[PDB]
Amino acid sequence: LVPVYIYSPEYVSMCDSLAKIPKRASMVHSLIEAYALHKQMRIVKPKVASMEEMATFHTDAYLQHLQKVSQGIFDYAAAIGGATITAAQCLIDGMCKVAINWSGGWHHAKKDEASGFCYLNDAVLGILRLRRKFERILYVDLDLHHGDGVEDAFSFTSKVMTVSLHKFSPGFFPGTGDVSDVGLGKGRYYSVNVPIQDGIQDEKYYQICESVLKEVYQAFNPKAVVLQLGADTIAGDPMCSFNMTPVGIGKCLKYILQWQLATLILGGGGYNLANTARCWTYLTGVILGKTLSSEIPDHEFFTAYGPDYVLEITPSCRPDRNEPHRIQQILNYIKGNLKHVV
Ligand SMILES: N[C@H](Cc1ccc(Cl)cc1Cl)C(=O)N1Cc2ccccc2C1
Ligand SMILES: [K+]
Ligand SMILES: [K+]
Ligand SMILES: [Zn+2]
Repeated sequence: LVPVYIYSPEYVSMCDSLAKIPKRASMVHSLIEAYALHKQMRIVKPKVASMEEMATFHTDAYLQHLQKVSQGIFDYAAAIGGATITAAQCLIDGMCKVAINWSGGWHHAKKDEASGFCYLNDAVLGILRLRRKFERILYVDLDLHHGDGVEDAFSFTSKVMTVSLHKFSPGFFPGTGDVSDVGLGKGRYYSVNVPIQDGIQDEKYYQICESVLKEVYQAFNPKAVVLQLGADTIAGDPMCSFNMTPVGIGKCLKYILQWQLATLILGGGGYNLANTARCWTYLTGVILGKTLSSEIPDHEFFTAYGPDYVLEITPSCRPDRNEPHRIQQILNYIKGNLKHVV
């Protein structure tokens, strides 16, 4: 029951050519490899998503339209979606308790519309596969942006709960995800949104996070978990909003791991290439429970980590815009919503 690591050379080489994240996949992979972490996980080759497999969420019209424009993104969408289905497949066959796909987590993609640079929602696809064996699924999103695509996917049902800790502020994409957003139908109060401001740091973040995941856990009682960990909340990132480091995110990760539920792990945003590699390696270490060394081990992209070549990331000098009073308002409101969840 060792963690499954969704990798093949062809999967990495492909993701390598994605837009604003060039070669990121191989940076992540080879840095992980450079910490000998691969040697501790079951390597599983990602299987390409079939047409029907994607159409489990996206319309045939959009899926066909995606072929046309990518005349390409469609093969991108097909690879990544398949990778996440594959990881979710491994969890259901029970060959692992943890399955990793760092190239997944494209949370903005809608049923028949692309947005937020997401042309296929692999998170949704994986949540659907898991449903084959797991009754209730908890989707937890810690990316910098609201996970509206995954939220929409399931917003009407109570069998899948989404919880999203994101930056919520005017002008900021997607402009949704206030605490007042709780879903609809039988699935009302089964969407959870945690609006957060700029400059927030590891400690305050993990307190807010743990606080909510404890309530949601008792209230929902999941059999599976899907965790998007977009690195675009880490200090130094071009998004320039939160003030987080991997230590804080790993604390949220480790907390969740305690549950020992089947857990599909996904990546996400993160336009700071070396920082994003630093983060998911650290986290991949957290999953393995093996503390890594502060010194980046020489490997193909060693120079990308200069000048100091360490794994730890430093917070920038900026204000924490989150007032303790507003945070408790947000939480108490969330706590109100959870009185309805059973
Ligand atoms: N998380 C979103 C979408 C995303 C982008 C790149 C990668 Cl590698 C993964 C994901 Cl899942 C995001 O980072 N956005 C940045 C941005 C800037 C302006 C408007 C929308 C978005 C979405
Ligand atoms: K989020
Ligand atoms: K829901
Ligand atoms: Zn993002």
